Amino acid sequence: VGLQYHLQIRPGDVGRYVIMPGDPKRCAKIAEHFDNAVLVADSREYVTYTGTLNGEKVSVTSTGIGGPSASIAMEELKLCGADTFIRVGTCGGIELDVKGGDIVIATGAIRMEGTSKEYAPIEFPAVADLEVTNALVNAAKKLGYTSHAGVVQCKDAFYGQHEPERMPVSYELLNKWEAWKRLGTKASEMESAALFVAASHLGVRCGSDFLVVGNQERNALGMDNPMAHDTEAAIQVAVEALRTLIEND
Amino acid sequence: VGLQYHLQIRPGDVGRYVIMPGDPKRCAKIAEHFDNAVLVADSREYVTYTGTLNGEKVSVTSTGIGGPSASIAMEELKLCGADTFIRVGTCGGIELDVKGGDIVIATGAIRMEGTSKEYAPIEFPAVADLEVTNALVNAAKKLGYTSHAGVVQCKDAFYGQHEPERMPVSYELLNKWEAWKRLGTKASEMESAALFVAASHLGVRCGSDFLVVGNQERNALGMDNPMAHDTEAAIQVAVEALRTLIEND
Amino acid sequence: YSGEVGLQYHLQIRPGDVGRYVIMPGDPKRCAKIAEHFDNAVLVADSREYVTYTGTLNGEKVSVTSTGIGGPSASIAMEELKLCGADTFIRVGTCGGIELDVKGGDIVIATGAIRMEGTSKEYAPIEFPAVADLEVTNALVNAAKKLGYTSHAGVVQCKDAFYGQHEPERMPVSYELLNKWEAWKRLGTKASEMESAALFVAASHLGVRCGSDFLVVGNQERNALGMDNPMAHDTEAAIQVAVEALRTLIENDK
Amino acid sequence: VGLQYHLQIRPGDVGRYVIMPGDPKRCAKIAEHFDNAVLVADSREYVTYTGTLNGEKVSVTSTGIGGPSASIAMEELKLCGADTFIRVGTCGGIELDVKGGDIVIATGAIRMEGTSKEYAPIEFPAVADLEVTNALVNAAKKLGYTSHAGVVQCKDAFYGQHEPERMPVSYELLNKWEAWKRLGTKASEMESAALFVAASHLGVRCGSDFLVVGNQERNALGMDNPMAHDTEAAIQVAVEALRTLIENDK
Amino acid sequence: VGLQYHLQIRPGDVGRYVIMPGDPKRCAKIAEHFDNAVLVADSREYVTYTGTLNGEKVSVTSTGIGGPSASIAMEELKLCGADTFIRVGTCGGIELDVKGGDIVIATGAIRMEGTSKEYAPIEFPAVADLEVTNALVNAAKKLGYTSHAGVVQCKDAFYGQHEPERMPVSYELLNKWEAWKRLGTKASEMESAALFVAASHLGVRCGSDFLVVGNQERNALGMDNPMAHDTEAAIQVAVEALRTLIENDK
Amino acid sequence: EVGLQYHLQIRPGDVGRYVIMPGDPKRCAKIAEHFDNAVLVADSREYVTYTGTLNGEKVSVTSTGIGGPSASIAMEELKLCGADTFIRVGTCGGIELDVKGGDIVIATGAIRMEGTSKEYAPIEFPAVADLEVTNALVNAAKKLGYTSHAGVVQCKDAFYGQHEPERMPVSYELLNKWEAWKRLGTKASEMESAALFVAASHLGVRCGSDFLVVGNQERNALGMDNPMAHDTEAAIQVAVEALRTLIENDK
Ligand SMILES: O=P(O)(O)O[C@H]1O[C@H](CO)[C@@H](O)[C@H]1O
Ligand SMILES: O=P(O)(O)O[C@H]1O[C@H](CO)[C@@H](O)[C@H]1O
Ligand SMILES: O=P(O)(O)O[C@H]1O[C@H](CO)[C@@H](O)[C@H]1O
Ligand SMILES: O=P(O)(O)O[C@H]1O[C@H](CO)[C@@H](O)[C@H]1O
Ligand SMILES: O=P(O)(O)O[C@H]1O[C@H](CO)[C@@H](O)[C@H]1O
Ligand SMILES: O=P(O)(O)O[C@H]1O[C@H](CO)[C@@H](O)[C@H]1O
Ligand SMILES: O=c1cc[nH]c(=O)[nH]1
Ligand SMILES: O=c1cc[nH]c(=O)[nH]1
Ligand SMILES: O=c1cc[nH]c(=O)[nH]1
Ligand SMILES: O=c1cc[nH]c(=O)[nH]1
Ligand SMILES: O=c1cc[nH]c(=O)[nH]1
Ligand SMILES: O=c1cc[nH]c(=O)[nH]1
Repeated sequence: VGLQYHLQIRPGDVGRYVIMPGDPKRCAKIAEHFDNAVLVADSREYVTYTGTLNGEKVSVTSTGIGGPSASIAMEELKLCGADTFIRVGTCGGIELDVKGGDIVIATGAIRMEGTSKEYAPIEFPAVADLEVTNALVNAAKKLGYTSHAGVVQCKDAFYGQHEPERMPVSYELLNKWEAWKRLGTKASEMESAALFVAASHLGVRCGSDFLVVGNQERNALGMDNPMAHDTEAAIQVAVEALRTLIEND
Repeated sequence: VGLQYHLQIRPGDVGRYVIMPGDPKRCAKIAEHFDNAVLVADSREYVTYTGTLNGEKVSVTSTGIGGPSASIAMEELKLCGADTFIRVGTCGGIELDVKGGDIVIATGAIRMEGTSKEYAPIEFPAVADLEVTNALVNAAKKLGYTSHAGVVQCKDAFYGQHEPERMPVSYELLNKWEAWKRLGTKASEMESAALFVAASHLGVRCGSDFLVVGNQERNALGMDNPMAHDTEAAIQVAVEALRTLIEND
Repeated sequence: YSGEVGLQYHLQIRPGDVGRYVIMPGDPKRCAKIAEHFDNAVLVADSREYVTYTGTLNGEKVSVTSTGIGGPSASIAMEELKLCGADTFIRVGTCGGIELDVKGGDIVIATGAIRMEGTSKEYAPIEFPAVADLEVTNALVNAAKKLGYTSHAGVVQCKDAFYGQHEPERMPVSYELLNKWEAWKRLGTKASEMESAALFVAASHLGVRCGSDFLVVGNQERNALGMDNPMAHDTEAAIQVAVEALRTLIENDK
Repeated sequence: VGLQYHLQIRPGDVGRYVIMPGDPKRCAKIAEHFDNAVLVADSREYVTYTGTLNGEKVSVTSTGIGGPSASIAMEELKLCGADTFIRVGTCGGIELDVKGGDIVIATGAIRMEGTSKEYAPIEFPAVADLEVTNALVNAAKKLGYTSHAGVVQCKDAFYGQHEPERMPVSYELLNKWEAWKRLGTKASEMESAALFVAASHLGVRCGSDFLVVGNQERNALGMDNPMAHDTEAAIQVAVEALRTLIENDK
Repeated sequence: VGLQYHLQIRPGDVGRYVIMPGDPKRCAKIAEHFDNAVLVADSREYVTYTGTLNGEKVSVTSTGIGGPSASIAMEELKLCGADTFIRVGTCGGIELDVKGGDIVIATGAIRMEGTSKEYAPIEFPAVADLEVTNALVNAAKKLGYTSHAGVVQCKDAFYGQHEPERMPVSYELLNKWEAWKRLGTKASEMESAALFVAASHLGVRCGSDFLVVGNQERNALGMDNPMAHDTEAAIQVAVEALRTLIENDK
Repeated sequence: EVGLQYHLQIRPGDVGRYVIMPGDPKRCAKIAEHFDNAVLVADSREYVTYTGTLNGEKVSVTSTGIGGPSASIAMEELKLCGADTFIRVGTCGGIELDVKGGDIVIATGAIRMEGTSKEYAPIEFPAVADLEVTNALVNAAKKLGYTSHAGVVQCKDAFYGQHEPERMPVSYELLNKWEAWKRLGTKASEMESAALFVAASHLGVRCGSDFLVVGNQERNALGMDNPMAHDTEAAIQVAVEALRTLIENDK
């Protein structure tokens, strides 16, 4: 294995454990939670920092928006030695109890996107690794953060989530959205389906937690809908979960 | 709510916790693990016994083979007050490490069947309830049984699994089978996809464990292929998991 | 899996246990009732949801084996019966009327089935029609006429989710179920049941003859319009039609 | 109802019973089997002759190749009063027993085409009317022609049937072809799926019989593969079937 | 390569450039635009005329209605040496600016039909050849005809376009129709999707222009809806485009 | 009214009606050098935006990142801010054997083997490039003297599905479809045009695309000379020249 084309990393540049935010600008924020983390690469939408946690090498690499760029990151990180991943992002609540400021931990994801379909037949479930999921749930409890563990909807079109009525395929998006609501779906985001399915194929462990920035369903009902933007809580949960996974390994 | 057409049960007949084997003949065997279990109903392929565990009312109801009959059981049990379900069945191993005699615990299921598609869009994941899954995993470790926690393939055609080459759609079955193998799938069975998706819709908790009867992949490679038919171990794991869920209620 | 040559894993039958002609109800409890129509029938196997009785009709060996609810269990029955020598099958069940002329008490004979289920898709590409054998269908139609029972020969809708038929509005995929239901109504569909699609398609692949008749238990569409909707539960009439059809097929095969 | 745009026919121009060949040039041939048939219209690929059989008004209208043109014919004939249709065409054998010269009677059809999908969800079976099918089977028996009653494969791409290996989607066509063989499919043609499904929606009776022109599967195995082109036999069976259907309606 | 089964043509009978109308009766009208056109064949719904344009051999062959019959025509013409095709038909407008009498030039087509799916995976775009499309656009401008260059919707069920509400799959047809409207679709017809995709596989150039016969969407909104039937303009544009292509190919 | 865009962090007035869109945010500065007095407008997430002028007209360059999901977001937000003419400038892997490293590919349409476009339009709708933009690109390539190939390009969501399909659980599907693309005259493989073309059809804007061929796996499989390329200057020059004539034609 040599220099990776998209991420510009080589074997030895990253740890076995990696946190993956969508926004490259969030990597520095996350790296602050690691020990002696330095920037290893900044290529395209991929910023990578590597430091340590409990003395073990760990990294944080952005994926950009969408399963296409996210799967490229997992593939190249895996080739360089990574085997445990935790996506840390933002999401829009669906379930009425999921409010801005809360944390969502994905147990699985709705594969309404194309990247996963180029990895596995659609019938295969996008499911998060059990160990990573439990580590996240336990971390949130220990830190005292309100959390929701459940399925999250993934999609390829961000504007299909907030303006489905305008789309040529509005009927499809609207019908499926009601379906997600009737299935107990917690929130909506964009990268977990691709990461979970790719992880199943690559044989690595992957989980995800998110900061709920708001809830459109609560808004439509006129219910109080506080907005949030600071991902610190979600980051703290992911880092504590990593410490747990590292020690258990 | 009154008398259920298919199961012939009514509110009060069953507990909130129900174990669900596929074979009606297995209900009596499972009922022996409960305290003072009595036969409640014997309608069609649905045999139901209700007793107590740790003083809480519990039941066991057969689903028959297939998502169609299994979904009916969950629907009617739910209408009568059931809200926590654990399927206990048999399966065929895929992953080479999954041998006859071992126990498999489904974290999710491949929706290669039609029942779940009449409940949810195919993109939705058939995922087991986190609490039930952890209860099963812990029970298996406590009892010292070799277990495998992962995704199981569900299907509608049993003979499509064992005689794919002869089917008109052999090409599709064989292609998908290789796909399941490359996705770390643990074993193959038939009811979890329907039960998991139906559960997501109904708002109830559902999990599954199975006795591995054999492994066709090991057989195809000329490897050891011990056969097993006694589901006592899978049943013990399910009963202990139920006890845990009852305690943590 | 069965540990013995010829022993069928699920049905627990062996070559010699069943005749070439088999009636297939969904409910295992209905087998005894059907067996009474044969001469000297005896139970040969009772495994899982599969109860099998064998006797004779006009001196020819015949059987009745339950399939349980759904294409998954029904396909297993046909596969294992076929391996034991069966080659002519007639499903006898219950169905819910769709066409407004299909009333409770009437008999429906399936000429084909709507493949809105997954079992048939694991046998054949969805484009292939789930169509009943011509000889069996004609035998059923002629038997109902001879016996004087009002019948309707046409397409039946098959499905995997019973509760999707009666509670579609509640389903996450309600939009799909409701839209397709309107399509079935506009295509002259007679009634709704669950096993014929799987049985007809498997039969086409296995090279055996299969047909189906059903007792109409009611009609939801007539009920929705406020039209008289008499309910029914006794499958005796449907059974009589099936047994008479078997007599016809047995004699014609000679 | 007035003048139909594509067929250029109006109520009264056609009978309740119509035979439908694919080739417009085959209409004159079929018309000879009726009594005092006259040319009614010649529009696009649609030629229509109307005459009588047993004193009842009957017609023959070509459909052209494919479900798109055939469905237009059924829709417009239906609007003008037609309610019983029998397609008479040619087909290529699949089943090894189906040889050139033989007649095939479609009990149903494989919907591997797009026209039917714009009428009904793909799960709906393309199934021929019981009465018409029995009439055809009884006619073939009475006339003494070797016939095969079973499912036929329909398709939209003729060259996908004969040159599948060359197609970009060769893998799909070849795989499905093997599936049709393993399902007992009798032969391959192109219009029945569209006509059967449309008939189910329109509430009319439709059936089909064909002249087997050859069998590629027999040719692939080096078996004797007689070639045929005279649709006379298939036509005689369809006309005899129309005759008994007419008598039964009386 | 010998006699083609369906079109009844053989190498040498047609030029490299072919105009393809849907109606066999329109071939004679189009042939008048060529120099010294001769009737080469009249088989089934396929009428073929061959003459010259600027001294170069060119032909006109009807396709009948639908992708199935049109694909057969392209396949057989191609085997006989044709490599540049221009479909000339009629269409119903969708885009509110597309009025009866106007000319529509297809830059691509919506594959809501089955023929193309037997040639290519549905994801592949039905796109017209750039050179042919530019020749058509420039020709329309030169001749002074109002034209619209864009995507056209293809379908297999003509009656699904005008009577969607009645169809068993009305919900699907209606939803998709609204989608086509929100994607700037110019008009609706039936053969371009099949021809464009088949052309991509066969390695030939294909384009299409149509006479707008009316606009149902304008009518639905109560807007002036002038209707037309004379394809003379659409034919002139295609013939002028052929002259351009012929000269540029030199 | 339209305000600050969440993802791109731009507002009405920040960008011109004409925008060039590379996939790599790092390629924006290089493209901007082709404009007059370009200045950085925003740098948010994978979206870097520069705005300057070309022949007096305001023009911009904004990166899309990899994939239709990020690309569609860029088009949506740029459109809201007033952009109506887009030209993607990227890199691609050749398929047709005549498409080799260094050449320029101009997409006339795209294979929708990705999910973003499906959340915009039914799959039957063609992903087709705007006629004016495509012609402008073709004319520019000829004028500048660069070898170019105008045709259909394959779009996908999984980069590693293109380069190691044999490994994938769905290898059978990827491999079969790849042969189909080869038999349909497909020129090259990339990732964002399908989403951009379809979104443009819906939004009512003009979109085209040109790419630098960086390699050709099919040529390599046959042992043919397979030179690698990475300098996008040529593809950029063609896009800028196309923008220039499009601007002139609109005036
Ligand atoms: O904030 P990140 O980590 O990018 O995640 C969320 O943000 C983007 C949508 O704004 C998508 O990536 C979504 O999943
Ligand atoms: O033994 P059970 O519980 O029936 O489970 C397995 O057994 C049957 C297949 O033999 C299917 O039900 C499968 O899921
Ligand atoms: O009464 P049977 O024979 O079971 O048939 C009908 O009854 C069941 C539904 O209640 C399904 O099997 C349906 O097809
Ligand atoms: O000869 P006809 O009646 O046209 O039928 C067959 O002939 C054509 C194919 O050559 C298709 O129409 C096919 O169904
Ligand atoms: O007039 P033509 O060329 O046949 O084209 C149109 O006419 C027919 C529909 O009336 C279809 O072929 C449609 O595409
Ligand atoms: O180099 P860009 O412009 O990103 O384009 C190509 O590069 C990436 C793949 O390496 C994808 O974006 C593909 O479309
Ligand atoms: O609503 C939201 C919020 C964050 N990310 C999303 O994808 N959707
Ligand atoms: O192989 C097997 C064994 C048990 N149950 C199944 O469904 N498959
Ligand atoms: O309504 C009914 C009645 C019997 N069986 C069914 O499947 N549905
Ligand atoms: O092989 C054949 C012969 C006639 N018609 C067809 O469609 N196929
Ligand atoms: O509306 C129309 C007019 C002509 N051709 C069509 O296909 N549709
Ligand atoms: O092979 C390649 C090269 C560049 N971009 C792609 O998407 N694929």
